[PDB]
Amino acid sequence: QNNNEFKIGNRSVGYNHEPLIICEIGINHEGSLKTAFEMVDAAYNAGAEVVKHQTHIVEDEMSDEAKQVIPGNADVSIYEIMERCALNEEDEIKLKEYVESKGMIFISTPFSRAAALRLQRMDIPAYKIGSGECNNYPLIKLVASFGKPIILSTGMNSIESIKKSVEIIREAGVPYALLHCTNIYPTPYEDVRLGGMNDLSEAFPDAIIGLSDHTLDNYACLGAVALGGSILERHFTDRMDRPGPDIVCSMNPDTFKELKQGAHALKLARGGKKDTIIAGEKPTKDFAFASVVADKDIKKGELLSGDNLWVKRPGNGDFSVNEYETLFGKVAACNIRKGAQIKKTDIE
Amino acid sequence: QNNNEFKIGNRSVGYNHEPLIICEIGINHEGSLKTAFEMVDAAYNAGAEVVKHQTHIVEDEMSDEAKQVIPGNADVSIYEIMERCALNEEDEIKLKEYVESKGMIFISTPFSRAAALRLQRMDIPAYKIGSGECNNYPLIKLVASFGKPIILSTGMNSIESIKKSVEIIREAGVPYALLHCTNIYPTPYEDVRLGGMNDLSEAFPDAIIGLSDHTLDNYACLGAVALGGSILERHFTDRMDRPGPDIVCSMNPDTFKELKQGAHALKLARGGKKDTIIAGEKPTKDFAFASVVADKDIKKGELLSGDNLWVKRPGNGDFSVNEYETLFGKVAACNIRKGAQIKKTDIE
Ligand SMILES: CC(=O)N[C@@H]([C@@H](O)[C@H](O)[C@H](O)CO)[C@@H](O)C/C(=N\O)C(=O)O
Ligand SMILES: CC(=O)N[C@@H]([C@@H](O)[C@H](O)[C@H](O)CO)[C@@H](O)C/C(=N\O)C(=O)O
Repeated sequence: QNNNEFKIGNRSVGYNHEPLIICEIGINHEGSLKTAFEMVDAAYNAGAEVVKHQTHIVEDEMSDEAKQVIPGNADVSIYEIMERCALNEEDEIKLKEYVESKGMIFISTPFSRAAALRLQRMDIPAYKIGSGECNNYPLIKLVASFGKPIILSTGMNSIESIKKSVEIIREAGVPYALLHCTNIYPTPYEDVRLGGMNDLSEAFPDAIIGLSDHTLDNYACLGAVALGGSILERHFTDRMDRPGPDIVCSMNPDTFKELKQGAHALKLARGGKKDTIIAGEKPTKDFAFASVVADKDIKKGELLSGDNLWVKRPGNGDFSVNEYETLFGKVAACNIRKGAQIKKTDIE
Repeated sequence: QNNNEFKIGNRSVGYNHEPLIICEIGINHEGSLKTAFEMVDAAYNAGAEVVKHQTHIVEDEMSDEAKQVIPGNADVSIYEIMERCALNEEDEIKLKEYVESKGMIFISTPFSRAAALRLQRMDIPAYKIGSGECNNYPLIKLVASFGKPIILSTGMNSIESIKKSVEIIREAGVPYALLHCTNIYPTPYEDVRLGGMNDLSEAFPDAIIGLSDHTLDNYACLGAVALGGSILERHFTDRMDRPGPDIVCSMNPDTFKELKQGAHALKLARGGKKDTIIAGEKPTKDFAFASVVADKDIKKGELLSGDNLWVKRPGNGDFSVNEYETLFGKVAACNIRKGAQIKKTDIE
């Protein structure tokens, strides 16, 4: 498919690498550092490599108008949700320390210029840009100036609109990933459009490609791996009974493990070429391919035809089924027994 | 991807249709009609649509040489295995009746001219050609002359060698499917090469494409569906404790159900285009996209710049983040409050 790659800290990502699953804790902690640690514990214990946060600074993120608009997966204003769920700077730094104390990589999504500057102070190794900000070219400009790789979600945006984001990113000189995304919580299977991934890699041949997902299970992400996806993002919770607008579409430890196992299998199985000769098939070819045999007794001096020849397993005959018709007209050099393989010495 | 389609009895197959899972009972019954019925029962009860048999007539299938060659997944000769497992004509007809008495479609793979003629007498609705016979052009010629659709496995064969089979098939005028296949029992993930499927559809634009699989689980088949596969073939047993060389890589009722559910999800999610506008995302765009706001108090008559402007959620401002730079140089038509959205009436 391609050889694009970059590193997130010590983790290589790309088509030739192991798919990377991002455990998006997001606002799932509902503003409680204690709940956030219980979720980081759950991710570590499940074998997680990366925990992603969301960095919400409500005042720099939203004008007063946001106190009057309700998201699709809630019944109160987006401002109220973020005020309730937002971790302040001190707590978020505690979160990063904790994630790295568990040997995992901490990254986050900034929703504001100020959140972007807070993450730079923390020196995070890579930046996620959510689909809501994929057309926020001033924010992308700022983040790209930090000099770290960017993982850009591309939901709600056209290839044309994404080109503008990618130009900014290329200008800064940082490697980037494009995640295909549908921003409905949860997302119906029929809206996922995994082909969107090929559209993206075709439009932007230097991007690492993956999927951010909000369906109820792992199937979309597994198909993304089969298609060449290198990064998989789902929401993550320690248990499904938690409250929160994103919980519904989250992995838990069990389904994270399933996805990790499925992704590993599909990383190995995907790609390659039809014509590749697999040494392991050799014993099968030898017994299963057919060879040319006499279909009747043939007297010395008789002509071989489609009437006294046929083809039978196994494949070790002097003449393969591929040469069947080349024996028509040959002269029987001796008596040929019905059912015997045609030998080179059976014809003049 | 494409609109190729044909019918197997009353079942449409093709990219625009529900993926079809073929429950390959094969030689799993070990020659016992009783065991074969217990497996047909298990398939029906799991929701199976198709049961595939193998039609073995040892004498027309193999010359005496087959009594000296051992398959990869056994330790006795291929002739011994088939002698032990082969159902005679009377029993195989009982098998077909039974499968159809359960409302399922019966098809089979012939390994010989005589088996092909036996299946024509039974008037089966479609023919499977196993990879061992994909280069048996005389057998393909015979089967194609029956006038039913053909599902051709293509393991162990090059695109070039398959062209010869497909030419024969086109000549007869029957629609066909090509199943990508690796004939190692079981098959390692790393040998599956799901890309082989795209190679096939590219070489043969009129073929229905699918996967015949011999890995230990469902992941290969799920990736095949994400790639556009229309037919999925695995071996099938009622329970994993049975004896037989193909049991190891078979579905049972539980894993058949998982694959059926995964295939349905991936049929809905696959394909499509990145730029498609999903009505369900509309509430997210409205709250998540940014609008241009004042970044400081701006006095009437002052110029708007990148220094007194910024962008914040939500998206209902007079000026979107896409028009941010078009406001530079505009003249403040009144005093503008820090944090207020820029209104059309705020500029001269
Ligand atoms: C549109 C948006 O901002 N959606 C984020 C989500 O948590 C929502 O805030 C909750 O649904 C609020 O109800 C998240 O999906 C964005 C993202 N990538 O798309 C990232 O966090 O990188
Ligand atoms: C090479 C071959 O003949 N393989 C068949 C398999 O059952 C073997 O007989 C057992 O492994 C014997 O040990 C089967 O895979 C072929 C097929 N499509 O490939 C079909 O039946 O249509």
